This record gives sequence, C-alpha cells and structure tokens, in this order.
Amino acid sequence: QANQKRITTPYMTKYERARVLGTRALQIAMCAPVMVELEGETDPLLIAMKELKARKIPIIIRRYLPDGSYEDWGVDELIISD
Amino acid sequence: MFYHISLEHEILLHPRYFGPNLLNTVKQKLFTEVEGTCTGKYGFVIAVTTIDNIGAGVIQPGRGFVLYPVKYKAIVFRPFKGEVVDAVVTQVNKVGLFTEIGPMSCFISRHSIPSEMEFDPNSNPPCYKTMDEDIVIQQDDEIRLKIVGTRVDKNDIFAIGSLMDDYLGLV
Amino acid sequence: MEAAAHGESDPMKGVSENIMLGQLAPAGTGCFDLLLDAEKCKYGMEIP
Amino acid sequence: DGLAGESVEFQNLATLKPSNKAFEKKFRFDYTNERALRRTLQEDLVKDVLSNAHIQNELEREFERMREDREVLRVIFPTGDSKVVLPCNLLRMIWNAQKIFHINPRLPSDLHPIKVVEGVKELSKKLVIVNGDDPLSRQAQENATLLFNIHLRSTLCSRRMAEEFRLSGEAFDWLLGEIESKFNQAIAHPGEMVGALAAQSLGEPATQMTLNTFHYAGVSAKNVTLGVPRLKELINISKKPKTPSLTV
Amino acid sequence: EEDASQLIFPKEFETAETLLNSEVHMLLEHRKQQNESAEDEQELSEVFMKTLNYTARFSRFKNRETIASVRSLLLQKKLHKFELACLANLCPETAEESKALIPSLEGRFEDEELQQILDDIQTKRSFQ
Amino acid sequence: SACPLRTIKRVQFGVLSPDELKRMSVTEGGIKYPETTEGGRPKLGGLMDPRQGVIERTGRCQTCAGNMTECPGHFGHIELAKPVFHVGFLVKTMKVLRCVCFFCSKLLVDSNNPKIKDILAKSKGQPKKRLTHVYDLCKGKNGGCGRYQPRIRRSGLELYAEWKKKILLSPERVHEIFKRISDEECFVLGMEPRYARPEWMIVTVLPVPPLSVRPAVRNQDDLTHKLADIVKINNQLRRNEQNGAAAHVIAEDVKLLQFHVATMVDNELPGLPRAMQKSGRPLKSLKQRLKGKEGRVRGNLMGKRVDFSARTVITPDPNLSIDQVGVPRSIAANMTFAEIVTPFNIDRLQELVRRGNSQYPGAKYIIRDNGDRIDLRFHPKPSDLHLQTGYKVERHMCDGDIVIFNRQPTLHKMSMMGHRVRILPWSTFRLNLSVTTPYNADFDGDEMNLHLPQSLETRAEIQELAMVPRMIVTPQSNRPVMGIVQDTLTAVR
Amino acid sequence: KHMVDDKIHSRARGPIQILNRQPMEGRSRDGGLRFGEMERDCQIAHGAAQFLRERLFEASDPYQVHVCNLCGIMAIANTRTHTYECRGCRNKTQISLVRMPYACKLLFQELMSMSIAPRMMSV
RNA sequence: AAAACCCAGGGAACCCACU
DNA sequence: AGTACCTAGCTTAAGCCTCAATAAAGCTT
DNA sequence: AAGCTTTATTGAGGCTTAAGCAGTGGGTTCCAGGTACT
Ligand SMILES: [Mg+2]
Ligand SMILES: [Zn+2]
Ligand SMILES: [Zn+2]
Ligand SMILES: [Zn+2]
Repeated sequence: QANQKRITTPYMTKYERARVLGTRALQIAMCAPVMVELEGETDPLLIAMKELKARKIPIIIRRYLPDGSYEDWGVDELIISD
Repeated sequence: MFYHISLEHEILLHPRYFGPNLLNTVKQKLFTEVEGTCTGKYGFVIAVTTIDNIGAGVIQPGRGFVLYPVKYKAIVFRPFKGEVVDAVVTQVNKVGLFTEIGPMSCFISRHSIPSEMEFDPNSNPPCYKTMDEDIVIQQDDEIRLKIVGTRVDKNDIFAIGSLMDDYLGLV
Repeated sequence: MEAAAHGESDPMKGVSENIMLGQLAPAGTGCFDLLLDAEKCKYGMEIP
Repeated sequence: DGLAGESVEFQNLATLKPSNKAFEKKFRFDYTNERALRRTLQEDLVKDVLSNAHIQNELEREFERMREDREVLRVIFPTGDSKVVLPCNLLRMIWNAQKIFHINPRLPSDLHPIKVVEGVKELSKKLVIVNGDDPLSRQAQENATLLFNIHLRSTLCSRRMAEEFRLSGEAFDWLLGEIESKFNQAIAHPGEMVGALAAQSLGEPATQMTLNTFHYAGVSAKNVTLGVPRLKELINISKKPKTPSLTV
Repeated sequence: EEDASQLIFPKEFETAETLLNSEVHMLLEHRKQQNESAEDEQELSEVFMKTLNYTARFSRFKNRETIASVRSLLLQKKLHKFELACLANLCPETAEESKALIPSLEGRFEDEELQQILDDIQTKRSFQ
Repeated sequence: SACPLRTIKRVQFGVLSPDELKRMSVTEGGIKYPETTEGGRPKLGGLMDPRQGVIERTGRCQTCAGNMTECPGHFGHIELAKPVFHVGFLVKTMKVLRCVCFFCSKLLVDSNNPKIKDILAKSKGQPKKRLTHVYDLCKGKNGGCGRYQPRIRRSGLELYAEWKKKILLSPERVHEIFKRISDEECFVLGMEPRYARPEWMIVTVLPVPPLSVRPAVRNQDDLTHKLADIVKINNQLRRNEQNGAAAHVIAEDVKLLQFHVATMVDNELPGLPRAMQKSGRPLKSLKQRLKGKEGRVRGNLMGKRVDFSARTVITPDPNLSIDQVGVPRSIAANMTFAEIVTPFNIDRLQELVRRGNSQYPGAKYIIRDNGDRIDLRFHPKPSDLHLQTGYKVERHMCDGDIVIFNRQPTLHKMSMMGHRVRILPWSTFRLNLSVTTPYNADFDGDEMNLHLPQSLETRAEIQELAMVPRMIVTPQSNRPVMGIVQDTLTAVR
Repeated sequence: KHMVDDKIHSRARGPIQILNRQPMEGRSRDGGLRFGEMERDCQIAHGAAQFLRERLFEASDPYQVHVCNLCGIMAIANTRTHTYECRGCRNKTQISLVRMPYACKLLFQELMSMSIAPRMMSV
C-alpha cells in the first residue's frame, strides 16, 4: 500500500515506542553509530531516549494489518506520544 | 554446467558494522560469504554477477543484528551425470587418473579406462598410452571425460570420469 | 489427541502458542516488526 | 468507541435533565436583548451580531442541533441520570483555561460567538476515530463520537461561553488545541491486550465482593443471590440457576 | 535421477540460463578488474581464479562481438539452452561428432542443417 | 549450527504412522530385552539403550555427538507381536467403527448423497464437526452386506461387537478393517490420510521415549518400570505364538499386554485396576504427567521456575520514591545484569572486573565474544581479565537498575510493577507506602518476589511500560490506585 | 519463628533440575522463584511480550533443537562433524534450527511417545 | 586424570506452617 | 548366614433407554 | 381404491460419567520381600 492508502494511526503508541527504545538501546550498546550528538552519557537507554526526542531513529516500523497487509511507518514520520 | 541463476540468501549485519554506508557492507558480506562455496543442490558457487534485490531488514526480536534477504544473479557450476566435459590432467596413476575441471578434482579409475589405454611409469612422466603410442594422455593434457557420478564431501563435490564410450580421451 | 486424531493444524496466531514454543508472541510490543532504515543510517556520525 | 479506559473521567451532561424552558433559557443565546449583549461582549462584537442576520441564522441552527441532540440523549438514556465517562474533562479544562489567561470574568468577553460555533465544528472534524471518506466510515465516525460531540457542543455552546465562561480569543484557541490533544491521547492503542485487561478488570473485584453478601434477605422476599455464586452462574452459562426470577 | 543426455533436469534448474566459457571469462575478468579497484577489499576465493584460468585456457571466442554474433545466430533455431551452450562450447566439426557428444540432438535438426550450423560455428570460431 | 535459525509458523498434530515410527526409530532391532543393563554396561535393545540417548554426565551419545545437554534424545520402537488399540483413541476408534461398514469396510453412508454433499459443503476445515454429522447420520443400517451392523459395545476397556452373536473383537481385526478405507473415504469422516489415518490409531508398534524423558539416577523411572512390563509381556507373546500357539495363553496375555500399554498412556482407567509397582505407589502415566495442574503444560510450560529472582520479607519505608525499592546487599551481591562492553563504560566495567566477586559493586561472570564464560569468584589469572568492545559483563546490580516486583496472588496488572533499585543495608525489601494499595501487602510477614530483566531491550520495555508512575490510574475503573496510606492520610488531614 | 534471614534468598543461574532443565524448588537447594500462570497473564496484560519471552525462555530454560523442514520431527545432529540428518527422511539438506524451551521439547517428546506427531513446520 | 567439584543429578507420598 | 537372582459435592455434555406420529403393507368391503 | 388398521420407525424427552477445583518454603517417611541355594 502506498502513502495515499496509509490508514493506521499516525501516533506512535506506547508498545511501539517501548520496543523501539529497547531495540535501539541494544544497538547503541553494541557499538552502533549514534544518530544524535550526545552531551556525554554512559547508559545507552538514555541515548535512545535522546534520539527519540530528536526523532532520528533509523528504524522503519512494519505495522501488520489484520487482513495480511502491512504498512511501513518511519519513526520520524510517526508522531511521538510524549 | 556453467549456469547464470538467481539465488536467495540472508545476510546478517551487526549494529557495530552499520556505518554511514550500509548497503556496501552488505554487498561485501555477500561477495565474501558465498564466493568459493559449494552446495549439494546448486553445486559450485562460482561468482555473483549482480546483487539484484535487497529485502526489508527484519531486526531479530531480542537479539541485536538485522536480517537482509538478498536476491542476486550468480554464476554457478554443478557437475552432472552423463556428460562429456573438457578437463586438464593433473596426475596419471596406476590406480586411476587425476583430472581437473575448474576447481573440481575428478578421479578416473583404470578399471573404468579401456584396456588399450595402459599405464607406464617407465616414461619420464608417468602417463597413460597405448601400445601404438598414438594416444598419450600425460601431465597437463587437454582431454575429454565421461562423468559417471559425483560425490560431495566437506562441502565440495568431486566426480568420477570414464572412457568407455566413443570419442573419449585426448583431444 | 483429538486434534492428532483429526489431523488438525495450528496457525499459532494466538498468544500462548508462542509462549509454550518460547518464541515472541504478537501481544503488544511484538504485534509488529521493525525494519532498519537505510537512508537515516547515512545521516548519523560515528562516535569516537 | 475506541477510547482507552485510562484517560476518561466521570462527567455530567448538561443537555440532559433540564426543563424545555430551562434548556432554552440556558442554551439559546438570545441575541435580541441589547443590554445582555452589552455586558457579555465587547461593543464591536455586539453590533456585529446585531447587524448581521447570517450570524443570527447560524446561532439558531446550532441550537437546532442541540434540540436534536437533546432528543437523542433522552433516547439513549431513558433513566434521568447523566453521570457518564468521557475522555476529555471539558469543564476542568475551561476552568484551567480561565486561570491560565487571567479572565477576570466581570469584564465583557472578547471572542466572537461565530468563532465558537466554527471552532467546535472544525474540532469535531479533527476528532477522528474511524478514517476514510465513504459513508460507511462516516457513519462509524459519527457514531463513535456521537456522545462526545453532543457533550462537546453542550459545554462549548455560544450562550454558556459568553455568559458563564467568558473565555478570550487566545484562551479559546488554546482550549481547542488542548481538547484535540487530550482526545488523541485517549485513543485505544493498537496492540493493547484488551482481553487480558478486561478479564483481570472483572476478576480483581471478584476477590473483594463477598461470597455470601446475600446471606441476608436482600430484597425482603426474593433472595437476590448476588455474590460469587451469582457471578459464577453468569461466567458459565448455567441452565439451572440457584434462583431464577422475572421482573414483570 | 538427472540425465542431460536426454535433457532430464531438476525442477530447480528450469528457469536457469546458460553461459559460454568466453562469456564467463569476460565476466570474471571484469570482476577481477573491479576487485583491482575498490580498495579495502580482500582477494576473491580460490574457485574464482581457478575457474577464471580454466575458462581462459578453453576460450574459443576472443571477441564480445563474436559472442553476440554467435548468440544472434544460434538463438532462432529450436535448441535447448543446454544443447546450444554445449554446441557453442565443445565446437564439434562433424555432424556425427555433434550427435555423439550430445545424444539429445538426435532428430532435432536435419544432419545437413546440423553440419551447416557446425560449419558456421567453425567460421565464427576465433582462431589462435 | 549450520542449520538456519527459524521460527515455528504452524504446528500440525497427527498420529505417528507405524511405518514412520519404525524408520525414525534408532533402536533398529527394537526393544527385545526386559533387562535394564547387562553386566554394568547398557544393553543394546534393552530398556536403557546407548543409541537411545546419553546415560551419564561426561559422556557422549552413540547416535549423535550429544554431551548430555545438547543431546535431545532419540526414540526407540517396540514391534509388539499382536496389534493393540490403546486408550484415548478407543472412543474415537468406536465412532469410526460405527461409521464404517463392519464387513465390506465401506463408508456405510453412501456418500453419493446430497445430504452428505451438504455436510461436506458445511464442513470445510472442521474435521471433528464433519465426523459428528456422519456419526449421527450413521444411525443403524445393515445396508449392503446385510445384517452388517453389530452394536459395538465397550465392556470395561475391551470393546466387543454384538449382533441381534456377541464376540470380543480383536485389535488386529480393527487394523485389518481400517486398512481398506480409501483416501477420500477418510476425508468424508474428517481424517486426512496424509496426517491421520484410522489404521494408524491401532498401535502396532509402541514408541519408547528417549532417556531425556525418563531419567536415571542406579535408580529407574516409573515410566521405565512400565516399559519393562511392556517388553517382558511382549517377549512372552512373541515366544508363545512362535512355537506354543496355545490359542488360550494368547487369549489372556494379549489382554494383559493390552492393559499394560493402555495404562502406560493413561493410568486412571475408570473401571480397571490402577497399575502397581513393588513400592506400593501407583505409577504416573504419560497422561497423568500432563493433565495435572503440576503437569507439563501448566506446571512447566505456562508457569515455570525462573532464574534471576529474589524473595524476602518487605518492610515499609517512607524515605524513598514510589518507583524505588530497597533491596538488600546480599541479594544485590548475588543478582547480576548482563552489561555490554562499550567504550563508554569500558573503564567502569574494567574497575568492576578487578574488584571481582564478593566486592559488592563488582561482577562474577565475564562472557567472551564467542559465548565463553569466565568466572570471577575464583580469581583467574589477570591476563584474561582484559576487556575489549563486545564482551559481556554480568555485574552485580547497582542503584538505578530496573526490577519487576510482584505479589502472589497477582490479581490485576498493578500487582506486578517495575521499580528502580536502591541499595540499603538490612535484609528486606524496603518499598514505599503508596505502593501498598495496588499490592495489598500489609507488611504482616508478607514476602515479595523480585524479578530482574536480564536483557537490555527488556529493561527498556519495563521502563516504558511497567514503571509505577505509568499505572497510577487503573483501566478497570478509570481511577487512581496508589492513593495515600493511612498514617500520611490522617496526618495530612 | 518467622524471621527474615530464614526467608531471604536470591538466585542467578543456580542448580538446574534433571527431569527438565528448569531451576530447582526451595531456597534450601538454591531454588528459583516460579513465574506462575497468573504472572504470565499479568505480563500479557502489561503487553510486555519481550519480558515475558525473556522470563519464560531465556531466564528459565533456553534450548535449541534441529528439525528437518519436510517432516516436523526433530532430527539427529552431530555438531562436531556438522552432519545434520533426519532418519526416515534422509534429506540432510533441508533442516532447520529452532530455539525452543527444554520443557517444550520434552513435552513434544512424550507426545511422540503417545504416538502423536507435533509436526513443526518453519515454512 | 583439563581430580575446571566452572560447586546438587535422587525421586515419590504425607504433614506443618505463611499469604 | 550372606548375597545374588527372580517376581464432598456440583455441573454438563454424552451415551443409553423408552414412547408416541406415520407411511408402507395388507386386508376390507 | 380411498380409507382404516397395523408395524416398523424415527425423531424427540429422561438417566450415568468424567473433570475440572489460586499461589511458595520446611519437615518426615518410604522406596523388596521371599524363597533358594551353598
Ligand atoms: Mg499479609
Ligand atoms: Zn543423542
Ligand atoms: Zn459393506
Ligand atoms: Zn525428515
């Protein structure tokens, strides 16, 4: 489905944000390049939250429609809940 | 036969090797991990022609790396049963005949070699020849062999040739 | 047994199938899948 | 309705349980009176309402919707009660807006009532439960927010806005943004385990509510049976209940 | 189970496409050239240059234009990809030799037409 | 390791084909010896078979190269002499026998019938409902062979046919008559022959589970004792029909063998004596191992023991936030979190490694890049204590760590919260006061359970979902559940 | 008599049961806590699927087994010689690896002991 | 004899406590 | 004699037992 | 032959039977005995 037929909710709901944070902090902890300029942090979860507030997570989320179809929303494209 | 087919393989990327250029890393990974490999179903993976499609990267739940399904044109070769193929002789033995087809070593045993084509270690090169000394198959010759069967062991295939049928031997 | 006697299958689209099989269930934080962006990885700098 | 159970509050439907004259007195926004308009609105806005008749027609039309809404609520709620749960606490946010912008409601207000009607209609379009444009989705969207829109119109009518609330133009703009933002936060999140949440939502109170609170007579003659056994008879469909009954 | 002498192939190699020794040689030479460039890349596998030398030694068509001429000449006759590739690679000179090396050519074409095809192959064979 | 990692999209349940069971079996000759071991070494073909699995630690499998941990176990088969129908499928067997013709082995229903085509039209994907419609349709017939409906009654366990003559019906008779039903004939009854065939329901070869199922500790399992009875009686039948052929000892030992194999699957036959051992305790059958609340599905698959968990009495503490829990040092000095070595924390983690275990803030396990663990409580040579980016360090939990904090019984979703770890000296769980109300824990000797998310990804999952500030308001009654405890409430009033 | 030092206990990958590769029971044998059925239900309600998987598989009894792709039965695998064959099928090439708890593997095993085939298909 | 005890290989039933 | 070898209530579907319309079978006028 | 009577007949009301019945720790006892043969 193209962007014309993009029917899921534009807001990043809490499960998606919770999993994105975990899977991004896991990557950062494993020496992944950091997308945002950190001001000095050791905890990778804080770095992932900083990226979330910066909307620069290099993850596209695949929302599976119950019929079998799926949409691909960008993290920067999703409106953050908080 | 030398084949040009499309093969699907999954490449695994750790976040440590994401980098600014990500797809080039995947291309290098594919160009390293399948090249020179051999499968029992598709034979020798000779070369990858062109990386056709890069699939969506599914991050494995819980574990860190991402997964890339990749379709790519690849040059391959797999030995068959019953075909005459050109070969280079690598060693002549009293028990058999060591021949080469690209990267594949082929063993042509003497019982599968006709009675006229006898072995002589008295020659300076140990070679196969007849009593008339017309057909002399020795080291580094260009011959044709009849592939009877192939055996795969330790992820590579070696075959057995024969010279029973007509027009088999030195070119 | 009755499923085995009738040759039944199981799509495992529920929750407890994945739980007993030990794989991730589609029950929130797992109802979806994540794809690594290609373009956004270019815009990020390497940390020292 | 598609609304999660965390971001809702008990609210009172003002459209329900007035008299017909009381409903008209409190919501019609009689524009014919001079002095009332002078006290509530600024003079530039007062002459704007009095001169134009198109604005008067629109103010009459929205009141027509309220009478239509008033009949709908009475059909929905045959019992004379209005304690209903809704996501956005409109009365509190209006009171929140009043303190933020330092209304001093003694002075006449300065927002055009046509902005209130237009702002509400635009806000109702922005609150979307069901996407799409086909009439099937339009009816679903209308039915999903039918109760909320009726409450939204009732609290944000032109009469109460100019008489008992008296917000400012910037305050009203902030109010619309706040209502829209809070309503979107109350949308049910795709992926919530509703089945598990609902099952625990019923089984948790089952521990506290007595096995035999009905040991006493309850109805003087009937033996109500309310308790764990009555809960049990509903959870499993029991063809032989302990005390079947009718209400003739 | 498989026998290409009567064209018995597995279901996997149904959409497969064949290649010449010279086509493989030129493709591998281009890949070796790009390996010479594009630094920070290690050498290719042993099978790579093994097959490269194998197909360079047995190369018969020294020109890519010769390759194109051979394909435009051979594709329009009713030949299977395996038979066509084997004929263009082994390069027989007599129709009896062509039929003996490839026993699946029995009756596919007239022996006079088959000999004419072999003569065309010998005409377009890049001699050394 | 060469096998690609995959996930189970679907699982299909079917009966094991006797021919399939024979070929998948590793005991090629079959279990023919009731003995367990021969002269102190496992007897091939006995109850304990080396091919079947690994016997003891520091050993290898003879089928695979398992190390008693990577060896999943390998099944064996028992080719018993006379075929036997086993319990459970007997009720389904009886229904199939009714539907099929006793003599002609026909569908008995004349599928060339718009009624059945209506049933087949209605039954697209439901096998059990398809078999029901037909069972009701089967009714009584005697239809083609004539007088071919013998009422099939089940006395005790053995089922006997009875016309209006009654004879106990042989299991091999059932196997012979199910051999004739065709493929589409089975599909009418709702069994796919590719997956479930009626002739397979009669167990003509009994699978013996590997050593991973029944353990040995010298000491045999209850299942082993029953399998001893199976092969002891099986050998008796095999030798009785080989030369004896008394036609009466067979008539009784087949029933005895039928009883033993039936009880091995299901112990508590309602009308049949429970099987017994020499100790006097009833043997636990496979069905009894699964049906109970302490069985496998509930007692092991649904709810199971978990590592990285602590349990001690809780004591109130008002000097810490609602999202903080005060865990003891000894619990924190025994509970570890797997932290990834990165250049940001490589110096801090190196400082923790040189401290080692028993130096509270330190660590006990260090994991290499290849999954090799090195202990730290035993003081290895400083040479392998170096750290580069990629290693794992299981360090003792420090302040700020996230834990899951729950009380049995967990009624609602606020009975299980995520808290931040604070280290306090004494040996109790100091938690805040307002957390009492959701937990319903009044410190009157109440002891609490604390779980630690080991992965980093799940740590963020709890922190974004299970933190107590994020569930102050309940979904069940859209109201807060934290509230103010009594002493603060009276004092603030 | 209910003092706290008799009741306090923690655990990290301690001793493991022999019948199934799950933790022991009771602090006397350095046992671990049981994440019972209601705990699983509560973690479903929380929607913390990854944490539930961690608790029930990674932190309790991680295990891996080789199954061939054609028939859903576990095969024989010599990880030393990298020989992966399914007896009965003898494919030796279309075989897959899955990560599933040891309790589930055991359960499937006595299910096979009941002549029931839990054929696992990864396709 | 890497005696890397890198630290259980027993189970079953019953009773008693605590929530 | 010491030891190795043999042998309390519940509920609900569910199968089973009995009983009244009804059309085929054969008389009946 | 249309109707009455009989006789299977067939679907529709009444009786037994499995099968389930909340969560974690601590102690105690018991698991062959009986014959047989040197
Ligand atoms: Mg208490
Ligand atoms: Zn093994
Ligand atoms: Zn019949
Ligand atoms: Zn297989």
